[PDB]
Amino acid sequence: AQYKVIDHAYDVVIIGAGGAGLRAAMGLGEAGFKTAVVTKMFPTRSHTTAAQGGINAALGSMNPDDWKWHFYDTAKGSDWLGDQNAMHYLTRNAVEAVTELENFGMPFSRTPEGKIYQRSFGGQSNNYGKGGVAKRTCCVADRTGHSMLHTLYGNSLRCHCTFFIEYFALDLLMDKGRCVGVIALCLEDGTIHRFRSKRTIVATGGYGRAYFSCTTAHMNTGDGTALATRAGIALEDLEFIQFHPTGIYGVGCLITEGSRGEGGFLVNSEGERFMERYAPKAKDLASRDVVSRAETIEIMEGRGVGPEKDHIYLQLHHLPAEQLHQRLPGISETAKIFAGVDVTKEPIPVIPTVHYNMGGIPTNYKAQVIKYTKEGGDKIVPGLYACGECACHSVHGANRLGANSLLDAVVFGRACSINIKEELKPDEKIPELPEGAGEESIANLDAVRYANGDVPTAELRLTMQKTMQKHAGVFRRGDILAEGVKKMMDLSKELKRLKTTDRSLIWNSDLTESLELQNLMLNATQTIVAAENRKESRGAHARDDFPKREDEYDYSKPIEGQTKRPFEKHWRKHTLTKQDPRTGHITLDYRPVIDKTLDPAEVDWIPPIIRSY
Amino acid sequence: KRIKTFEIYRFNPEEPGAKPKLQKFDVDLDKCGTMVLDALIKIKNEVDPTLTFRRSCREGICGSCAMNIAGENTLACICNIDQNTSKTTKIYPLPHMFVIKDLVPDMNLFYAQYASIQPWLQKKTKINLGEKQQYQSIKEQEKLDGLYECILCACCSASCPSYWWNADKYLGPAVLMQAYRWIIDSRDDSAAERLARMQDGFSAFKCHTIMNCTKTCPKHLNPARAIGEIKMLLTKMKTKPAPLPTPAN
Amino acid sequence: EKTPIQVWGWDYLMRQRALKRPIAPHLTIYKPQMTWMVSGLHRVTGCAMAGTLLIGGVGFSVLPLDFTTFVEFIRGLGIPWVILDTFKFIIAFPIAFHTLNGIRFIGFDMAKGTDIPSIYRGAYLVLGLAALISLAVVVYPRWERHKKATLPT
Amino acid sequence: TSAAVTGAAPPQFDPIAAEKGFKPLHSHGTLFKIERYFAAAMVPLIPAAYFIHGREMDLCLALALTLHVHWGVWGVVNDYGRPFVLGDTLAAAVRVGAYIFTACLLAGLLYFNEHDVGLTRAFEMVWEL
Ligand SMILES: *Cc1cc2c(cc1C)nc1c(=O)[nH]c(=O)nc-1n2C[C@H](O)[C@H](O)[C@H](O)COP(=O)(O)OP(=O)(O)OC[C@H]1O[C@@H](n2cnc3c(N)ncnc32)[C@H](O)[C@@H]1O
Ligand code: HEM
Ligand SMILES: CC(C)Oc1cccc(NC(=O)c2ccccc2C(F)(F)F)c1
Ligand SMILES: O=C(O)/C=C/C(=O)O
Ligand code: SF4
Ligand code: F3S
Ligand code: FES
Repeated sequence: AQYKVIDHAYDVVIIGAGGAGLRAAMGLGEAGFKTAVVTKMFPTRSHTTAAQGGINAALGSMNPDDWKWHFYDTAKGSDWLGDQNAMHYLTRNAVEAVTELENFGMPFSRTPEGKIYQRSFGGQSNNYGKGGVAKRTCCVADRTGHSMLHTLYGNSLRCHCTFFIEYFALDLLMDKGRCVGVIALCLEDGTIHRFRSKRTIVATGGYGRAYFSCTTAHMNTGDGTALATRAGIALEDLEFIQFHPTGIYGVGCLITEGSRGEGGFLVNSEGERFMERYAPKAKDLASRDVVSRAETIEIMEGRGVGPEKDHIYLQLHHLPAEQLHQRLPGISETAKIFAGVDVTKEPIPVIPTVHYNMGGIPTNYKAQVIKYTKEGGDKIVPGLYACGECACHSVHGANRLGANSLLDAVVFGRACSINIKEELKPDEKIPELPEGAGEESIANLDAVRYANGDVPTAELRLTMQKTMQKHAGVFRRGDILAEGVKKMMDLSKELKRLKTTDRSLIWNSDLTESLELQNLMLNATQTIVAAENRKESRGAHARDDFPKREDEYDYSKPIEGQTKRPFEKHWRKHTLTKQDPRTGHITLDYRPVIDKTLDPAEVDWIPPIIRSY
Repeated sequence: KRIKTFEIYRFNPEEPGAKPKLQKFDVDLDKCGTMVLDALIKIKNEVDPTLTFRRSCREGICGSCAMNIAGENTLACICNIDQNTSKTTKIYPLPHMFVIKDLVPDMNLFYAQYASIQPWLQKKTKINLGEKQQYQSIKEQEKLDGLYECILCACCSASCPSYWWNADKYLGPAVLMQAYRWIIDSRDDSAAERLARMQDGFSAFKCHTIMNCTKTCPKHLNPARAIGEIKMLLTKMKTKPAPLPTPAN
Repeated sequence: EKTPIQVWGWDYLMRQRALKRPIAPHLTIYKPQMTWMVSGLHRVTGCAMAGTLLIGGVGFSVLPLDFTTFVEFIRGLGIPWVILDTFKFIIAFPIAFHTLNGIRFIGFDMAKGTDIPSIYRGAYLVLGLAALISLAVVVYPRWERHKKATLPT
Repeated sequence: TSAAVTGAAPPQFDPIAAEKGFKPLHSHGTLFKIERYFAAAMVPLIPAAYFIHGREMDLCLALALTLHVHWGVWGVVNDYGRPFVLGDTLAAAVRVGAYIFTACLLAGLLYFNEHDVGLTRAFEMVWEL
């Protein structure tokens, strides 16, 4: 049939209003640009609002602390797969970033003295890895992500940036390596929109919904990363899928690490803190990629708990109801609601769940999207930025440190602002749409609308999610993945036997079902192959058949006189998947990890070591 | 085997000469989650994909899945399905909202009203943004409890006949809840001029203390309490000021 | 005069009626509750009494049929004592309830006792309390109208 | 085709661009303060009348009872009688009929305690039947 199309012309457009989305939105509005924020739900509904634990920063409102020790842990937890510059950026900016939010009016919990309250979290440690556990996470008791996100939204009105809400971003506006704007659908009345813009930010959160079980939203299908792929951008580190240790057994609701941070621990059928075995130092507060395995083992070996011997207990009843009600209000509730459990009397049934994606769209410390060749390094795609979860600066590398993400969404959002208020020529004007432009995105829609297939939008989604869980799991063997990639590639082929029912333009949910599948095929398929091709065991990634972490050297034994292994023999590299969407065919380059700081004079880089907790 | 049945409001806006109606769905409680939302999701996947509503968090915190279930306004994602299958549960959208499609209300007026109360900190002594914290003691932030938690579900507002009758001129409990939120923050300076914006007849004084607001808040919050406190400030009793930021801060 | 938002609100409703969008069901579907029903009854009683006092002063003036005569062009109609004695109760109950429940609604208007349990006790404490005063106002005179249908010595 | 219109930015409220010319600090607070004190202090009154009858009673009950009711119904009218449903010109008319109701009442009540039994007595008589 036929469609209504509308044209908008904005300086900058932001795709998504999460934490990262809003922190940008307000930076530009503030310096006076004609922003537009496109999102597919009222901003307060973004997954950021479920965030619980906190945000990391060295204010030391509890005990002296240096932003340097935080940088340490970030690089450590990253299992040296992060870019050390980004990690540098992140960590000096973190004290401002947070306080900025206390000035914007966030009701952070408070120390008696009067300053921000802070709690301890998984992975972190004082004095460059030789002190006690650091208390570096700032938090609104248990509601930290929620409280923050309202605050940003609250302030997002103070600076006039036009919100296009309940709008679905279909694709980017591509002019041979130049991003001019976005195409989008308006749920409320079926009208298609085009957004001429000088600049474009993609900030759309992870793809946690690729799996059967996840701690994420129903809305978290990583359609950002879909846009880069269909714009011909290479995606990176899609094999680094964090599993969060304390998912709630039945549903997949998260129980914040902050509960371990505050004292409560893990227990197996035997009635034993098994973390004393797997992490003699950090105990129940190691990094999550470790802890998640500790559980996945315990279970595999029949020390699991319940009537199914297949999850474990998180125990907190040994703690004062005072501290519990006050430092952990929200979890106390969700415990009671979904598990039917009182944290003062019993333990909670918990089980590692797919949580965060350290993968995403490739960028520098300046948060600008980049293509890459061996031939001439990394060519920046101008007009285009990315931040948050859909981003990959690689401040996380192979394993994300906990409560560094709200951080990296505040900071690299804020970087998106500062680094456009820096290089925008108040001279030259808004990019033009090519003739007949956008027309291919809509074309997809059309056939997806009237799609007379024979497998339903929903049955497909399910099967893929089951097959992702079985294969791209916590522990991955070689012949599993290869058999995975097998099935999976049949599925990214099943998309032409697709059945749909609601033919309507207006609030067609069956149809944003379908687009949101399409956009998760491209995720999952790239996720799984990249996983398969990696023959090492670093962070989120673990192989049954390659237990060792392959670097240039072998940093187990002193360096003196060893021979540097060639770039192709080792695996300290970012995986870069391309896929052509027509075919759905994945081919894999490999970018080098960036190992240098931003100011050698201010801080010294950290050379790879053995990963001990 | 135990079969639950559901009555669900339906409106197809694109269809010519359009009428709302109740549609009936049978659901296998053995093959289903414990929550109402669960049941909804089942029948989009397994009986009817046209059935449309708003959802995100599933953990009861986004605020999207707000609606009226067996007569009460609450969150579908944290609403236990009535086990007894002799009785038929009935689901409707937030009362007296203008409906877009099926269970999907126009939320815009609500949103605007949220905006109009200026939901951000403002200071007479303008401050360096990245620099040191603002003092607030623990006694003073506890004051903000039961206030910062509002997930903006609009449950309370859609449950207040005042607000049905005069949505337009009357702010509503969700929004005044939040207005108060800002006026009583010991780091806000606009406290006097915030009250200024609602001194009129319909902005806050059109609460008749029906109380429906508090009885209904899925988040166990207390809008009326707030409203009460506002009316006071609008007349007799006063806001406190800060204790001074202690030396060595 | 309207605050800027009230103005916005107006246009919104204009916009929304302009699209012939439906209103979501409300009194028809909302669940009977003690919060709103009391409040409701409070108007009712409120207006019942005022309606009385209107057709009162006005009726009896615009009419050549004064009170005294009315009072017994009802007494002279073999009316059984109980039936008369709930008609009194009925009249007494409005005035009883609107007054007690009235004081309650001042607390609320001052954020006193505005939490579900304290809300719910009041609503009962006062619904029952009125029903009580009300009943003693009706039945106790009726007691002394039998205690003197037989004085002992 | 992508041969279509250039539209606008969907209706939104901007709370700061609105703060421009608009302050009129006209506070119904004080009135509200007193209409609540009124009923408050009018409490000991209503039981007094069960105890003490007579002719000064009738008349101040009436007095007070008018004021409360006036205020009250004004409140009732601004609730149920409103522009969206009624259209503006008829909604004025009800806002007037409010004051007609106070007058029809008080003048009607005045009459009663002059050329009929009184209020206190009208009750007395109904209790003895
Ligand atoms: C799942 C989770 C994550 C989490 C956490 C607890 C849970 C349950 N707790 C955290 C914590 O305590 N500390 C921390 O540092 N991180 C924590 N996380 C991770 C972190 O919260 C998230 O990754 C964070 O949300 C990152 O923010 P981001 O902005 O990138 O993600 P988002 O807010 O969910 O983004 C969603 C926005 O993008 C828009 N979008 C998505 N798709 C579209 C399309 N198709 N079209 C238009 N807009 C789109 C969304 O609609 C939304 O506005
Ligand atoms: C001292 C005794 C009384 C008290 C304390 C009292 C209290 C109140 C209060 C607080 C309201 C405000 C309703 C609201 O906006 O929430 C009200 C309303 C009203 N009152 Fe009274 N009242 C008393 C006696 C009466 C009597 C005897 C009558 C009738 C003759 C009456 C008639 C009304 C009417 C018609 C309203 C309309 C507003 C509404 O119902 O919401 N009042 N009363
Ligand atoms: C069915 C329930 C939820 O709702 C019903 C619907 C119809 C009107 C009302 N009750 C009122 O409407 C009412 C009662 C007392 C004071 C103020 C009001 C007011 F202002 F108008 F909202 C109750
Ligand atoms: O433990 C949590 O709350 C999760 C934190 C995170 O995702 O960073
Ligand atoms: S006070 Fe409660 S019912 Fe009201 S908007 Fe907030 S969360 Fe919803
Ligand atoms: S229901 Fe409305 S009347 Fe006030 S008490 Fe709640 S806002
Ligand atoms: S969908 Fe988040 S509140 Fe139910």
